[PDB]
Amino acid sequence: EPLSAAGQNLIDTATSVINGIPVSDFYSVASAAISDDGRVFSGVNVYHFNGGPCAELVVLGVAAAAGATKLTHIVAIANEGRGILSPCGRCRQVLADLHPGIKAIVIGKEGPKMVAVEELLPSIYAWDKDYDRI
Amino acid sequence: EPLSAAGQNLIDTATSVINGIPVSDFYSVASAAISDDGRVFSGVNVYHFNGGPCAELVVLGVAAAAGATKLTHIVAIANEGRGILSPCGRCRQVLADLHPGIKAIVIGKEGPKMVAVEELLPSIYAWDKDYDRI
Amino acid sequence: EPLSAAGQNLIDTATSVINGIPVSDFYSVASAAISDDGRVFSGVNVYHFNGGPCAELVVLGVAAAAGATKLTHIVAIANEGRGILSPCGRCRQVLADLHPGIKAIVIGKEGPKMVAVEELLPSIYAWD
Amino acid sequence: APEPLSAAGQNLIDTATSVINGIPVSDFYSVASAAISDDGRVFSGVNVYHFNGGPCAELVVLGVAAAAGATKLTHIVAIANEGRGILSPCGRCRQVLADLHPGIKAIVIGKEGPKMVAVEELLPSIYAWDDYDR
Ligand SMILES: [Cl-]
Ligand SMILES: [Zn+2]
Ligand SMILES: [Zn+2]
Ligand SMILES: [Zn+2]
Ligand SMILES: [Zn+2]
Repeated sequence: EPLSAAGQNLIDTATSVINGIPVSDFYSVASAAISDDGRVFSGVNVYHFNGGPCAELVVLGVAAAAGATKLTHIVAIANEGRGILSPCGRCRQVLADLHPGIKAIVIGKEGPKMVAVEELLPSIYAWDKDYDRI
Repeated sequence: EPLSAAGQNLIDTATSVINGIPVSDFYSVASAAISDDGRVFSGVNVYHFNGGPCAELVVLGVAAAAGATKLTHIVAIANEGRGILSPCGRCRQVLADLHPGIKAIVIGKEGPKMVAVEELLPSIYAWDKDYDRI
Repeated sequence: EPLSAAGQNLIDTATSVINGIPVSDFYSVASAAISDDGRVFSGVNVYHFNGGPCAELVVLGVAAAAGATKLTHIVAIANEGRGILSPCGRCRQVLADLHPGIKAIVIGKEGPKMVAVEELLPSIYAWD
Repeated sequence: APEPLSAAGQNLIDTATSVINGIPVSDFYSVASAAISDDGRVFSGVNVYHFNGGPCAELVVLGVAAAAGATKLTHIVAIANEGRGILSPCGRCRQVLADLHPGIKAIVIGKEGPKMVAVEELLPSIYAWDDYDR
């Protein structure tokens, strides 16, 4: 699926966010997501060896705090003009479990594409969220 | 150290945030922190078995996105009208490593107290942040 | 890739592990991996809200402790006869970053198949 | 009060030391851990450094112990590579240990030799993970 105007806006928002702060090894990626009501949420990562969140997960916390229950699209943007970063595996899993069908923006052959997170986890592990077990 | 006026405001802010969203197993705690220039940032947790961030780590990402490099105080508040939660061990580590000397607000004998995160990790492990190693 | 004799031996090992221990509130999956020296390492998950490791990550730590530099295959077997579990997304990332080309054993149409971890992360994010 | 290092404690230091010394110096695998169960078996492992929260050595040990059917761990230590010696558990490890192995004693440095400290004492104003439905 090709990048929409809304997707380009997410790229632009996340780029503005990461470029708005000093270059840091700890806070090096911004993410923005849009809700089904059209609100945009953004954040930056927190790098730490105990599993500090990616930018996408910070965005999930910001959206939750705003009561935006349904997120439809999300992108991650690297610092220093480095562009789109695909979601890492952890981000894919958390997004598939908590926001099924959310589309992540990634680099593609003819231009950026918008890919449902489940397609980013072929042969998926689907957490049964009703239980505190794997 | 007894709770300060700014500390009470962080409690009030986090309380307002968590009680402003539907009760959820997954988005169940809010956090608020203040910067050295008086800016207050908030967020909610994202529970997930792959290590979804606590509310405190969402706040760190929000604060970083705003360019607030120095955070001085932080609190976490439970849902359903329910009050202060001390930081978990992971939050203590991340806070100690990334925001040295930040005070966490916790329950105390005469009222809430504000404790330097390092005092919440006796016999501390200090990450040498210059390296991708423990 | 169809399941190999080595992959079946790995499934036997992981199944033996999870079926050999009691029920717990904190674990539910065993994993086993193969090294390019023919070594096999196993472990069970550690469930915790701060990101306790999956079984596969425990296995990586056991491999590392043994000085085992290259792992070629891995599988995760759930308790209660639930069978093979595909790696979760975090496991895929760690495996791709630390053990490029490792094959995860997953369930496909004709039974278990073995799939390079990179194929389990289309449009991959590579840690620099 | 902290207990002085026991013979079993020293055997864990020796185990972790032999483990970490027996492998190539690496930034990804830089710490070994060893723990002893009530049934007297010793379990060991090395950390897996990764930005998605790859486990510390202690967490690997918990998985090793569980796979072996050893449900009760009483003492644990972490030994760093390059003769760097005892590392105290990080904040995440303290939380996981307290929640999963209450009363386990961590071996940490002391002014008069190493001491063995109940992990709850390493988390003043402790956060306890509480849910019967899940
Ligand atoms: Cl984690
Ligand atoms: Zn990520
Ligand atoms: Zn926490
Ligand atoms: Zn996993
Ligand atoms: Zn640790």
